[PDB]
Amino acid sequence: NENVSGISAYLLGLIIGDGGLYKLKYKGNRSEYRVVITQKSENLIKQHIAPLMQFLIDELNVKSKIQIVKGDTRYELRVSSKKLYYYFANMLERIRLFNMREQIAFIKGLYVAEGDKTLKRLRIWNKNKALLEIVSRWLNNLGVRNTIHLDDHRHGVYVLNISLRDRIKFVHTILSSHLNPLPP
DNA sequence: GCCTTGCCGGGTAAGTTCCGGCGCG
DNA sequence: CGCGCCGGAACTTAC
DNA sequence: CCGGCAAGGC
Ligand SMILES: [Mn+2]
Ligand SMILES: [Mn+2]
Ligand SMILES: [Mn+2]
Repeated sequence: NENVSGISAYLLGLIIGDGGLYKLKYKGNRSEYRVVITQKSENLIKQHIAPLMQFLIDELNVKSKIQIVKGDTRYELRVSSKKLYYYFANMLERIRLFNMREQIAFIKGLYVAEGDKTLKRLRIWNKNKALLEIVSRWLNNLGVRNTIHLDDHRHGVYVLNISLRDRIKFVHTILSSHLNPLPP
Protein backbone atom coordinates (compact mmCIF):
# COMPACT_ATOMS: atom_id res chain seq x y z
CA ASN A 1 0.00 0.00 0.00
CA GLU A 2 1.56 3.27 -1.19
CA ASN A 3 -0.65 5.77 0.68
CA VAL A 4 0.23 4.02 3.97
CA SER A 5 3.91 3.72 2.96
CA GLY A 6 4.06 7.47 2.25
CA ILE A 7 2.22 8.63 5.36
CA SER A 8 4.53 6.30 7.32
CA ALA A 9 7.63 7.87 5.81
CA TYR A 10 6.27 11.32 6.57
CA LEU A 11 5.46 10.48 10.21
CA LEU A 12 8.89 8.86 10.47
CA GLY A 13 10.38 12.20 9.38
CA LEU A 14 8.60 13.95 12.25
CA ILE A 15 9.56 11.21 14.73
CA ILE A 16 13.26 11.07 13.91
CA GLY A 17 13.30 14.85 13.80
CA ASP A 18 11.11 16.04 16.66
CA GLY A 19 10.39 12.93 18.74
CA GLY A 20 11.71 9.42 19.08
CA LEU A 21 11.29 5.71 19.43
CA TYR A 22 11.60 4.54 23.00
CA LYS A 23 11.95 1.04 24.43
CA LEU A 24 11.51 1.54 28.19
CA LYS A 25 12.22 -0.90 31.05
CA TYR A 26 10.29 -0.46 34.30
CA LYS A 27 10.41 -2.18 37.71
CA GLY A 28 8.84 -5.61 37.98
CA ASN A 29 9.72 -6.79 34.48
CA ARG A 30 7.31 -4.15 33.19
CA SER A 31 8.09 -2.50 29.86
CA GLU A 32 6.86 0.09 27.38
CA TYR A 33 7.31 0.98 23.69
CA ARG A 34 6.77 4.54 22.57
CA VAL A 35 6.32 6.33 19.29
CA VAL A 36 6.68 10.06 20.05
CA ILE A 37 6.34 13.28 18.09
CA THR A 38 6.69 16.50 20.02
CA GLN A 39 5.66 19.94 18.80
CA LYS A 40 4.78 23.37 20.15
CA SER A 41 1.79 24.13 17.94
CA GLU A 42 -1.36 22.54 19.43
CA ASN A 43 -3.16 22.84 16.10
CA LEU A 44 -0.45 21.12 14.06
CA ILE A 45 -0.28 18.33 16.65
CA LYS A 46 -4.04 17.79 16.99
CA GLN A 47 -5.41 18.78 13.57
CA HIS A 48 -2.72 17.55 11.14
CA ILE A 49 -0.29 15.11 12.74
CA ALA A 50 -2.71 13.12 14.98
CA PRO A 51 -5.25 12.43 12.21
CA LEU A 52 -2.35 11.04 10.16
CA MET A 53 -1.10 8.78 12.98
CA GLN A 54 -4.70 7.83 13.69
CA PHE A 55 -5.18 6.76 10.10
CA LEU A 56 -1.97 4.70 10.17
CA ILE A 57 -2.96 3.21 13.56
CA ASP A 58 -6.35 2.08 12.19
CA GLU A 59 -4.83 0.65 9.02
CA LEU A 60 -2.29 -1.35 11.05
CA ASN A 61 -4.94 -2.36 13.56
CA VAL A 62 -2.87 -1.01 16.38
CA LYS A 63 -5.39 -0.35 19.12
CA SER A 64 -3.27 1.79 21.36
CA LYS A 65 -4.57 5.30 21.88
CA ILE A 66 -3.08 8.55 20.62
CA GLN A 67 -2.08 10.28 23.83
CA ILE A 68 -1.50 14.03 23.69
CA VAL A 69 0.36 15.18 26.78
CA LYS A 70 0.59 18.94 27.28
CA GLY A 71 3.99 19.70 28.74
CA ASP A 72 6.13 22.65 29.82
CA THR A 73 7.38 23.87 26.53
CA ARG A 74 5.53 21.65 24.13
CA TYR A 75 2.82 19.17 23.26
CA GLU A 76 3.77 15.48 23.10
CA LEU A 77 1.86 13.13 20.80
CA ARG A 78 2.53 9.63 22.09
CA VAL A 79 1.51 6.14 21.05
CA SER A 80 2.28 3.38 23.52
CA SER A 81 2.58 0.30 21.35
CA LYS A 82 5.10 -2.49 20.84
CA LYS A 83 3.71 -3.11 17.36
CA LEU A 84 3.92 0.51 16.21
CA TYR A 85 7.35 0.98 17.80
CA TYR A 86 8.79 -1.95 15.81
CA TYR A 87 6.88 -0.87 12.71
CA PHE A 88 8.79 2.42 12.67
CA ALA A 89 12.06 1.06 13.99
CA ASN A 90 12.25 -1.59 11.28
CA MET A 91 11.25 0.99 8.73
CA LEU A 92 14.06 3.20 10.01
CA GLU A 93 16.58 0.37 9.58
CA ARG A 94 15.76 0.04 5.88
CA ILE A 95 15.66 3.78 5.20
CA ARG A 96 18.22 3.41 2.38
CA LEU A 97 15.80 1.22 0.43
CA PHE A 98 13.13 3.96 0.44
CA ASN A 99 11.49 4.47 -2.95
CA MET A 100 10.91 7.94 -4.40
CA ARG A 101 7.48 8.16 -2.76
CA GLU A 102 8.96 7.47 0.66
CA GLN A 103 12.02 9.67 0.16
CA ILE A 104 9.97 12.75 -0.59
CA ALA A 105 7.60 12.10 2.33
CA PHE A 106 10.53 11.52 4.71
CA ILE A 107 12.28 14.73 3.63
CA LYS A 108 9.02 16.67 3.99
CA GLY A 109 8.52 15.33 7.52
CA LEU A 110 12.12 15.94 8.49
CA TYR A 111 11.82 19.49 7.16
CA VAL A 112 8.59 20.24 9.01
CA ALA A 113 10.53 19.12 12.13
CA GLU A 114 14.10 20.36 11.62
CA GLY A 115 13.95 22.76 8.67
CA ASP A 116 14.41 26.48 8.19
CA LYS A 117 10.75 27.39 8.18
CA THR A 118 11.09 30.98 6.99
CA LEU A 119 12.12 29.48 3.60
CA LYS A 120 14.44 32.54 3.20
CA ARG A 121 17.08 29.85 3.32
CA LEU A 122 16.58 26.13 2.92
CA ARG A 123 18.30 24.31 5.77
CA ILE A 124 17.94 21.07 7.74
CA TRP A 125 19.70 20.73 11.11
CA ASN A 126 20.85 17.47 12.76
CA LYS A 127 23.63 15.86 14.78
CA ASN A 128 23.16 12.73 12.68
CA LYS A 129 25.49 13.25 9.71
CA ALA A 130 24.81 9.82 8.19
CA LEU A 131 21.10 10.54 8.09
CA LEU A 132 21.76 13.89 6.42
CA GLU A 133 24.11 12.21 3.90
CA ILE A 134 21.31 9.86 2.88
CA VAL A 135 18.94 12.83 2.47
CA SER A 136 21.70 14.56 0.44
CA ARG A 137 21.98 11.67 -2.04
CA TRP A 138 18.19 11.48 -2.45
CA LEU A 139 18.11 15.24 -2.98
CA ASN A 140 20.96 15.00 -5.54
CA ASN A 141 18.91 12.34 -7.40
CA LEU A 142 15.95 14.70 -7.42
CA GLY A 143 18.13 17.36 -8.99
CA VAL A 144 18.37 19.39 -5.83
CA ARG A 145 21.87 20.55 -5.00
CA ASN A 146 23.00 20.74 -1.44
CA THR A 147 25.96 20.73 0.89
CA ILE A 148 26.53 19.36 4.38
CA HIS A 149 28.78 20.91 6.97
CA LEU A 150 29.10 21.38 10.74
CA ASP A 151 26.93 24.36 11.66
CA ASP A 152 27.03 24.30 15.46
CA HIS A 153 30.54 23.61 16.73
CA ARG A 154 29.23 23.85 20.32
CA HIS A 155 26.72 20.97 20.08
CA GLY A 156 28.01 19.01 17.11
CA VAL A 157 25.05 19.92 14.93
CA TYR A 158 25.35 19.59 11.16
CA VAL A 159 23.28 21.54 8.65
CA LEU A 160 22.21 20.36 5.19
CA ASN A 161 21.95 23.49 3.06
CA ILE A 162 19.67 23.25 0.03
CA SER A 163 21.02 25.44 -2.78
CA LEU A 164 18.69 28.38 -3.46
CA ARG A 165 19.51 27.71 -7.15
CA ASP A 166 17.22 24.68 -6.87
CA ARG A 167 14.68 26.56 -4.70
CA ILE A 168 11.54 25.98 -6.72
CA LYS A 169 12.18 22.30 -7.42
CA PHE A 170 12.86 21.70 -3.70
CA VAL A 171 9.85 23.53 -2.30
CA HIS A 172 7.50 22.50 -5.09
CA THR A 173 8.55 18.82 -5.24
CA ILE A 174 9.20 18.22 -1.54
CA LEU A 175 7.67 20.74 0.86
CA SER A 176 4.42 21.58 -0.91
CA SER A 177 3.83 18.15 -2.40
CA HIS A 178 0.20 17.02 -2.52
CA LEU A 179 1.25 13.31 -2.63
CA ASN A 180 -0.25 10.79 -0.15
CA PRO A 181 -2.52 13.34 1.61
CA LEU A 182 -4.94 12.55 4.50
CA PRO A 183 -7.31 10.76 2.15
CA PRO A 184 -10.95 11.53 2.96
C1' DG B 1 24.85 44.98 -7.48
C1' DC B 2 23.06 41.20 -6.23
C1' DC B 3 22.43 36.61 -4.63
C1' DT B 4 24.36 32.88 -2.26
C1' DT B 5 26.12 30.47 1.72
C1' DG B 6 29.61 29.54 5.55
C1' DC B 7 29.81 31.19 10.17
C1' DC B 8 28.38 31.67 15.04
C1' DG B 9 25.89 33.18 19.37
C1' DG B 10 20.84 33.25 21.58
C1' DG B 11 17.57 30.62 23.63
C1' DT B 12 13.12 28.00 22.96
C1' DA B 13 11.21 24.31 21.11
C1' DA B 14 12.37 20.13 21.47
C1' DG B 15 13.82 15.26 22.96
C1' DT B 16 14.71 11.52 27.02
C1' DT B 17 13.57 8.80 30.93
C1' DC B 18 11.72 8.69 35.16
C1' DC B 19 7.33 7.98 38.10
C1' DG B 20 2.93 5.57 39.70
C1' DG B 21 -0.55 3.33 37.99
C1' DC B 22 -3.60 -0.50 35.41
C1' DG B 23 -4.34 -4.55 31.91
C1' DC B 24 -4.16 -9.06 30.69
C1' DG B 25 -3.25 -14.49 29.89
C1' DC C 1 4.21 -13.86 37.37
C1' DG C 2 5.75 -11.64 33.33
C1' DC C 3 5.30 -8.37 30.41
C1' DG C 4 2.72 -4.39 27.84
C1' DC C 5 -0.51 0.09 27.84
C1' DC C 6 -1.74 4.66 30.51
C1' DG C 7 -0.93 9.56 32.12
C1' DG C 8 2.22 12.41 33.71
C1' DA C 9 6.33 15.62 33.95
C1' DA C 10 11.16 16.47 35.58
C1' DC C 11 15.04 17.22 33.20
C1' DT C 12 18.39 18.48 29.57
C1' DT C 13 19.89 20.28 24.94
C1' DA C 14 19.64 20.04 19.91
C1' DC C 15 18.02 22.54 17.08
C1' DC D 1 16.04 26.88 14.60
C1' DC D 2 16.75 31.81 14.15
C1' DG D 3 19.11 35.52 12.17
C1' DG D 4 22.69 38.93 11.47
C1' DC D 5 27.32 39.21 9.70
C1' DA D 6 30.82 38.99 5.98
C1' DA D 7 33.41 36.29 2.24
C1' DG D 8 32.96 35.03 -2.26
C1' DG D 9 30.93 34.42 -7.05
C1' DC D 10 28.97 35.87 -11.27
MN1 LIG E 1 15.98 16.39 16.17
MN1 LIG F 1 13.79 19.75 16.37
MN1 LIG G 1 10.60 21.29 15.03
